[PDB]
Order: sequence, then structure tokens, then C-alpha cells
Amino acid sequence: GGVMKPHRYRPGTVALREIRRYQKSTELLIRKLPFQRLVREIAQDFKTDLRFQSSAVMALQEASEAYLVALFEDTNLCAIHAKRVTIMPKDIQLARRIRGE
Amino acid sequence: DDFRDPQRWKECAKQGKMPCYFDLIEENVYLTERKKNKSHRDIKRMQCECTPLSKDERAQGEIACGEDCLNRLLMIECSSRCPNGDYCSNRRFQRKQHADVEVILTEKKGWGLRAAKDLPSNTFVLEYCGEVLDHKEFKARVKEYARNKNIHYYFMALKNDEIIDATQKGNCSRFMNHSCEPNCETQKWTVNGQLRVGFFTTKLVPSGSELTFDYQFQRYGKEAQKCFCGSANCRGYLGGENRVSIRAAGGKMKKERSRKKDSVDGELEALMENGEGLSDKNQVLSLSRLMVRIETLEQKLTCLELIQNTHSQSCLKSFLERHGLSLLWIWMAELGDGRESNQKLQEEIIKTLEHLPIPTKNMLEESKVLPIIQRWISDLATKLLDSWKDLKEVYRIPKKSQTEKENTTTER
Amino acid sequence: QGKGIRVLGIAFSSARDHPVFCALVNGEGEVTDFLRLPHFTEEREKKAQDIETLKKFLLNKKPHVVTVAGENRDAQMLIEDVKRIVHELDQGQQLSSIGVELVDNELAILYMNSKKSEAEFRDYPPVLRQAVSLARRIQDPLIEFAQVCSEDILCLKFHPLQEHVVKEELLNALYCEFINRVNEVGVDVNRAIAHPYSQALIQYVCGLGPRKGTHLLKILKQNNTRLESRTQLVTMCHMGPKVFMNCAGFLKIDTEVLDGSRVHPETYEWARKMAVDALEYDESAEDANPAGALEEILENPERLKDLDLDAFAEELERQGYGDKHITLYDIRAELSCRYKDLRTAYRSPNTEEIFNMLTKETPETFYIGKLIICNVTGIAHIGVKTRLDNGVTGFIPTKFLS
Repeated sequence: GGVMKPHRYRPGTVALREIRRYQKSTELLIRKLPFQRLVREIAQDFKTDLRFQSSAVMALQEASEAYLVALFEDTNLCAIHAKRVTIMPKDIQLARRIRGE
Repeated sequence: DDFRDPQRWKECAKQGKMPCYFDLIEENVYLTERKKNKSHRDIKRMQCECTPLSKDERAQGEIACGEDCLNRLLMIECSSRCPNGDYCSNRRFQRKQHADVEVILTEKKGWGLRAAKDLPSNTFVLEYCGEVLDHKEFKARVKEYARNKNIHYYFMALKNDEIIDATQKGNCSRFMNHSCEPNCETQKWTVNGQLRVGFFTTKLVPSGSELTFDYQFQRYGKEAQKCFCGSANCRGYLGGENRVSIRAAGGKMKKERSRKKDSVDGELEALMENGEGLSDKNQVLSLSRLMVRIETLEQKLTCLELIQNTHSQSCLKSFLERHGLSLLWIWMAELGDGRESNQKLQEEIIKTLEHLPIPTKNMLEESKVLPIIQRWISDLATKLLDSWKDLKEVYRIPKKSQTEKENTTTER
Repeated sequence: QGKGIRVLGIAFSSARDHPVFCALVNGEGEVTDFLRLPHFTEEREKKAQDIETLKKFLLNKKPHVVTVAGENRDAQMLIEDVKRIVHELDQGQQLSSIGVELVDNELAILYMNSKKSEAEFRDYPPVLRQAVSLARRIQDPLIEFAQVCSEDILCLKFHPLQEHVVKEELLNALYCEFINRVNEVGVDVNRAIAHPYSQALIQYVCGLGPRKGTHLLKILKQNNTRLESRTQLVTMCHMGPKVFMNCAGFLKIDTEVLDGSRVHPETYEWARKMAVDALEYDESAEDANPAGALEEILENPERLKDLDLDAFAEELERQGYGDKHITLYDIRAELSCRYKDLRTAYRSPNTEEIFNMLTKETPETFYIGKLIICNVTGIAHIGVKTRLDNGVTGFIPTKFLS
């Protein structure tokens, strides 16, 4: 006599569920303190001993998330044109090349 | 044959013709439900994208929210805010649209179900309903119930920490059997934010054919069970051959980030569940690893009790080979700091040393147990030393031979 | 709940519209309270006054059981009616039905008019005295026997043939039987310290004579010494060494661990060792400190195979100067259960037994052929059912009259 588990989701089902879940909402997806530390570190290379505004970091985060979302939106079209489901770095590079980056 | 009536009747246990010995159940119930969920913060509503007409039915009329809906494809039923309103067909767990079922006897393996009429694929049959357990109660109630000598265990793991019991209260889905040729299956649908388990068909089942679903194989104690279907390759056994633990059967709790103690306690209890000490060298190795991590007096006492109850000379020898004497020496040295509360642990350690098949005094000298015991309850230690040396004693009351115990039992 | 049970000794005098005493004494050798029931089924046709009186009496207190006496058919019917009312109305305790066990009016009648009864109740009627006696006899016969003069034993006749033989032999045999029963059941030291009902039970002890018991009781009352342990009379200078040795197996105390049992001081060390071996616990001057082998073994049989008869006998022979082959079982029993009672169980009255106890006229007395007078007072259908000389329902069938 044992405890039987019902079943396993078919792969991709929960993936699409997450796609809807994160396309419905409007929030910040990136870890804020690590993002802040990263910005400080890369800003140390241009002027020592700087200081930041909270909104000045929030705007950077918004712009970065929008840029990455657009990049992936184009890359997904590239991958589909390649008749693939999985997304590849060659797809990313093609997207940037055609976009002009 | 089902005949659901509220009056309790004269059928003992088999529930084939009289269903009113136990109680039935509606949508399941909870015990420790708190408001920590994704219910109404981001899954407030997940509305499908449909532009219907809904004014032309029965003539050029397409059924609403068919297999092109965004929610049906992702295994979500719609809410009451659907643009179709009361014409949407996704809400099958709420309108209780079920299939025609009946429970009679088919094989001596047990009771089950057979299809009444024709039933197509991807058709809902029944919802699995029961009582929702929680983290602590499962591993206690299961060992409380294993000693009741029951054949059927109605336990189904919803998540890694949730197990639903369908024993005290159960719907008509509790009789469905196991086979290696499944025609129905189980799906994890999300309704009203809560996860529910349903039963779907896969093929065109003829009228009067079996409707079973495949078990994700699992075993829980030392014994094994076998299936009696034998379609074309049937794996022979419910649960397969491989053994898994109490936690793996239930899904091991998402540990509250307290302490380490709970892992040691859970492994100690899994060792103790057999009740007859250590049975194999893998159990011996697990005990040896646990002892290094055990810090509490109760855990040490439980380990000593398990060693004393281990009758296997091979297991005792393996425990000795795995530095058991040094692990005991660690606790004995810790005992040295003179706090009164350690007398019982001292006595149990002495008893465990007596029970262990120590071959030579050199082994105790190497393990450094001998000086601690010589320093050491004092008469228990003196008896241990007398057993380790030879002859005289702190007189011992010799314990009657097993033969004489049996004879004195039979003479009453 | 509570020590013992509340026996409600109900000794009715007549049950014919007369006060029958019904006293609810506690289970601790004492009477809690009492009452009277003058109303009875008195009134030629009154089937409700008696029931109301019984209900009021039951509601007045909370007895644990009923002990109703009996003298004739009327007494038996009254007892049956009282029991039926109590059961129907749950009058046994006010929250459940309590079964009134019948008690033959044999010992309670004697005890009511005894010295103990007069001392306990002086301004109380004989109905109350008899009820107290019946409650005492249905709660602790050993206490009642030990608290009587033994004259008091001589009051009860053992058999007609005893009269012809010398009564001295009968008295000596009765005294010996009482002494043996007292030794077997043990004597409670604290029971005879403050409770008069359980006092004066040191007259039938093995080695503790009446004079010795009286001296010990007087010393206890004066010095205020309690039953500290089996060595109380050896430590306080109250009993001699020979007396202590002879009566060690009969003296029991409330509390050492083996004080209230058959274990004597000589066998105390052996019992402690045996319990330690049986429980597999540590041995360290185990008289009071080590509580495992003592308390757990007393609570239940922990390990019996550990204690070997041969080993115990060898140990006794080597050290002790005596074989314990026969005393080993006694020592183990004393260790496992203290103050074991040697009395029998509660004997419910039987048909013949009940007739003998209440009517007091068994068929053995009446023989075939002898002339027996039949008082024909009434006839049910054809024959004449009346009363006999000895209170027996003498029914003359149609055969007797033709």
C-alpha cells in the first residue's frame, strides 16, 4: 500500500501558462538590488565617487526591460522563421544584425 | 447498482450494492488554509479572447469556447466574467457535468467501473475529491493507519507538500483500478485559482468496456503488491519493484526555513518505522551518517534503541565496521561534562555496548570507549567491564532461556 | 471518581408505609448521609407515593450503588420496585442508571446493633444502624470482621452440630481462619490511624497479637506516628525484633516502596535486585532512588524472563543463608503488586441464595412427608396461593384441592 501521485504536466503547457501570466501583468522582472549593484559597478569606470537618484535607476531598469523584451520579441520571430521552437544565439545575432546593432 | 441513499444499511465493507457505510463528499475541504496564495493578486481574472455571436444556436451554431479557446488549451476553466457568460462550456467543474458511471464487480482483484454507453476521447468523467492533509499529519497518520491492516490506501499527492485522503469521505472515483493499458488519465486543471484533479478519456471507449487510469507507480512500506490485469506487458506489480521513502511517497515537505533537526528526525523515524531495528547495511550506513548529525538527547536515545532492537548480527558487525564505536565514543565524551540529565543516555549507551558484538578489547581501546567506561550507572558500567573481561559480577539475574519462556507461556 | 464507591445501604423495616432507613455511606469505610422513606405501597392503594419518595431520596444524594435488604415477599417486591424506579429514572447517581445489588439482611442486621454501630450512631434509629451495617458489609467485609469482638463471631451459628461439640474448638478455628485471612489480605497501617471503620484490625495479624496491636495503636495515637514504612515499628521502638520479624509480612503502609506488601526487610534487598534485573535498569543502592525498576515494574510486568528462579535461589543460598525457590514467586508478586487482597469477589444473591438471605427458609429445612401448614390467603385462578409459616409463598395447586 502506497501513495500514488496523479500525473505530470505535458511539457510546454506550464510554459504557455507562464507566457500568459507574465503577459497579463505589468511589473519589474529583474532583481532590484543586483541591478543597482551592477549599475554602480559599471558606472565606477567613468567617474569615481558618484551618487544616484532612485528614479534615475528606476528609469534605467524600465528601459532595459523594454529593450530586452523587444529583442526577444524579434528573436522569437527569427526562430520561428528558422522552423525551430528552441531559441538560439544565432537567432539573437541575426536579430541584432538586421535591426542594425 | 449504485443506489445512493442516506440511510445506512447492512453491507459491511465492499460497497458494491450499498454505498452508505462511509460518507460521500462534494468538492474537497481544507484544514489549515491561509491567505498566502496567487489567488486574487495576479490570477484575479484570466479572461479568454473571444468575439462571439451567441444569437444563432441549433442552426449554423458553433459551440462556445471549443478547442480554440485560450484557456482550454492551457487547462484553465473560465470564470463568471466570460464574454459568453452562461453559455461557455469550459466551466465543467462548476456545472457538475459528469459522465454516466456504474460500479459492479468485474474481477477478483477488486471493485471498479465499466462504461455505460459510448464515450469519446478528451471527455471528462469524474473529479477526484477527498480530504486535504498538511505537512505534519501525513507522516503520523500513515504510520497510525498502517497498523490497522487495510488493503486500500486512498492517498494522492497534489503537490510536494499536499496529500489528499479519499478514505473517510469519497466520491464515485475511488473505485477505479490500475492497468498497464490505460484508456483514461488524470489532468491537473486550475479552477478559481485552486488546483483540482480530473479524469479524462483518451479514445473511443465502447459501451460496456473498462475505464481505468494509469498509476504513477509508488510503494511505501517493505511489502510489494501486484496487478491482475495482464493486458500485454503489465508490469506485474503496483508500485514496481523500487522502494521509496515516506517523504518521497508524499513529496518531502517544503522545509520551513528553520531546523536541520527535522531532517534527522525524519530519517530516524524512517529507520524506526520497521520497528525491528536495522534490517540491512544500507540502513546501517544511514544510521551511521545520522549519528554524526544528531545533537539532541531524544535522537541519541532513539538511535541507541534502534541499535539495541537490531537483532541482525551482520547489521551489528557492519555498524562496528563503520566506526560505530567511535560515534558512540563522541557522545560518551560529550557526556563527560557532568550534567545530571545524561544518566539515562549513559545507561542506554552501556546497554548498546553490551548488545554490540565487540570481538576484542583492542577494538574498545582503539575506539577509546574503554577508558570512558572505566571512568563511568556505575554498576551498569561495572557489568559492561565484567562482560568485556570475564568472570565475577555485580551479580546478574540470569534471564531464562527462550525455551523456558515458551514452555511457561504454554502452561497457562 | 473517588476512592471506592458510595454504597447506599437500604434496610427497610417493613415497606408497608413505615420508615425504612436508606443511608449512603462512602467507599472509605464511613457513612456519608442517610434518609427515611415512610411512604410505602400504609396506603392500601398508593402506587405513586413510594415512587415519589424513592425519586426524592435518589435526587437528595449521589450514591455509587444500592444495597437493598429483604425479609419476605413484600420486602423483595419493595426492593424490586425501588430498583426499577431507580433504573427507569436514572436515580443511581442522578446522571446514569445505577444497579441496586441485593444484600442479604444477615450481616448488616447484626452489625447495626453492635458496639461499632452504637458508637458511630447513638441518636439514630435501628433502620439507620442496619443500613450502615449493610453498607459496611457490602464495602469492606474484612474491616467489619476485624472491628468485632472474637462473642461477635460466636453470634453467627456455623451449623447445628457445633452446639453439641465443644465451642472452644469452633472459636479457635474461627480465630485461626480470621488470622489467616488477615495475613493473606494484609493490613493497612494508615487505614487504622484515623478512620474508625478501618480501625482495630491489628488483632488477627501473624505474630501481632491483640495486646500487641492495642499497644501499637495506642502508641500511634499518642506519638502521632504514621505508617512511614515497614520499619516504622522497628525504628520508633514500638515493636520488638521478634515481633517485627513475625509480623513483617502482615504489616502494610500507604507509602518504603516495598513497605505496603509482603516484602520484609530481610527480603527488601533481594526484591530490589530482582526488580533491577527484570527491568534491566541501573543498580545503585536501589531502595528509593532508582525509580525505573520499582515504579515501572509495579505499574506493569516489565520483564519476567530476566528473573530466573535458579539464579535467585543460588544467590539466596550463597548470600542470605536461605533458599528462595519458594519465596522467589512471593517476592516477585509483592514487587509487582503491593497490598494484594486475599478476599473473594462480590457475590450477587442467587435464587436459592436470595431466598435464604431474605425469606430465611430454604427448601432444605422442609422435607417431604412432614406436615407443613399452608396459610391459604388467596387464589389467583383456581388454586389457593397464600403464605406459609416461614414466609414462603405457599401456592396450593388445583391438585391439592381437587
